Amino acid sequence: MVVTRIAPSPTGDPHVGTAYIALFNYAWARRNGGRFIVRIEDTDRARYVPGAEERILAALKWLGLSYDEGPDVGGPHGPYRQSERLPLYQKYAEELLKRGWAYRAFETPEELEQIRKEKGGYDGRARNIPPEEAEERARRGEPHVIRLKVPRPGTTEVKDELRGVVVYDNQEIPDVVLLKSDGYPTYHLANVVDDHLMGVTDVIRAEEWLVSTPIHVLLYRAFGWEAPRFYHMPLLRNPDKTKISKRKSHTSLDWYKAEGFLPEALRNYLCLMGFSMPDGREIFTLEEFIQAFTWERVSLGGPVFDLEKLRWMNGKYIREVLSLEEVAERVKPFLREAGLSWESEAYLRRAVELMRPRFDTLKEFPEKARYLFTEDYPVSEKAQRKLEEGLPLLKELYPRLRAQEEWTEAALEALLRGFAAEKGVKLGQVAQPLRAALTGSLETPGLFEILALLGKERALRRLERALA
Ligand SMILES: Nc1ncnc2c1ncn2[C@@H]1O[C@H](COP(=O)(O)OP(=O)(O)OP(=O)(O)O)[C@@H](O)[C@H]1O
Ligand SMILES: N[C@@H](CCC(=O)O)C(=O)O
Ligand SMILES: [Mg+2]
Repeated sequence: MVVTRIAPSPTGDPHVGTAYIALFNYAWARRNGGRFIVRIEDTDRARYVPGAEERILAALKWLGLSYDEGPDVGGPHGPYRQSERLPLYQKYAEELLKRGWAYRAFETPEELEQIRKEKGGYDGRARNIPPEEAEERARRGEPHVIRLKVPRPGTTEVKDELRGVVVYDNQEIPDVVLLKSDGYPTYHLANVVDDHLMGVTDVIRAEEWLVSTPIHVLLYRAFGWEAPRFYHMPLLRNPDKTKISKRKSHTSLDWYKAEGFLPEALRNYLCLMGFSMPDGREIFTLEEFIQAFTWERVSLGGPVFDLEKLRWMNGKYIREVLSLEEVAERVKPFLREAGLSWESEAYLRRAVELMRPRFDTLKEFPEKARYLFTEDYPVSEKAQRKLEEGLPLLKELYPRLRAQEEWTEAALEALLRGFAAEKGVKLGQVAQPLRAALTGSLETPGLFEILALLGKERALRRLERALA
């Protein structure tokens, strides 16, 4: 049975990289009728932010993913937070000492810097301290760390299921710290101990972890454990091919959610980052992704995460995937956040229908259609000048509009058409100023559709205000 996992180290915001990796772990598990678990690697007591773990779990669920074991759902091999299993790492570190696969090192930071400048890294000199002396110094409270005792000289072979076998000269592998001086584990020790105890059979993670694998293979060998299958996914890249980073761009899943990106669209886009459908389709469901999933179609090149492409897909979901009713429901939270209400469901549905071809994110709806839900809408600098330019035309138009009994799109259109001819100007010279007066914008949907949507009286009210 296949068992995959995600092992996020929460820091602040839920990272899009976590969603990307989670997506493929979830797919590989489901495709094989296996299990997908969540382990929180929260031992970094400097980067701990209350609520960060919860935000990650919520984002995974928001994206439509689900997991089988974890901090909140529980499971047969918990605890699922590394902060709750600190004693395990220490006992396993002690086991390595007993096996001769690890040793205590007492160098101060000043000493390590000197050694690094002389040898290019730590040279394992502490391996020459008599074991019994190292234990006594430890018993006496001397500060130290426990390092992996890499076989010197030697070689370590590592197999990545997508890239193949890599033969490392052990001289490329340092005697990495496994247990820190404060008793906390390093990533290498905790990751191997927990993947083993949780029964992980398939490790799928970002390629930046690839070079850490030989260390993990040595640890599995040291404990006498069977190593799982390793799959390293390409890192998400910026247009310039550099690695996407939270310090350089928007990687927060909460930002995407707040910006009005649909979970189904973001999920669909992440699928396209490390995979392509046989037929080439770009729009598909999570179920279809799983059914068609195969490592044979996972590219190893750097996938470019293009925000503009994401917005395009989001827009395609808004007008071609979801129903009008679904969109109207989803824009509600954004309307309320913008301090806007809607007279009725029928009205809202109509507003969404008119704006649907004009917004790519749910957040843009309240921003571009504010004038449809409140009289307190902003008037752009460009719209104001256009209104001013056509004010005299509108003033002469006001009377005709007030007398207009048939307040429909076709009727109003005919009225402006005749008026424009009467004044010797093109229809647009009258339409633009009117649009500005009724919406405070020059970029809106059908002027005539907007003219009649609000009703005659309310429309005249705004024209009056612009003429006041
Ligand atoms: N470009 C990327 N593609 C895929 N996964 C990534 C990428 N960057 C980070 N990750 C993954 O996202 C998670 C969070 O990593 P991290 O908090 O270091 O964010 P970061 O963007 O790498 O920030 P930093 O530049 O400081 O390293 C980790 O699981 C990491 O492997
Ligand atoms: N906690 C590590 C886990 C890496 C792994 O998949 O082994 C990270 O932040 O992704
Ligand atoms: Mg990073």
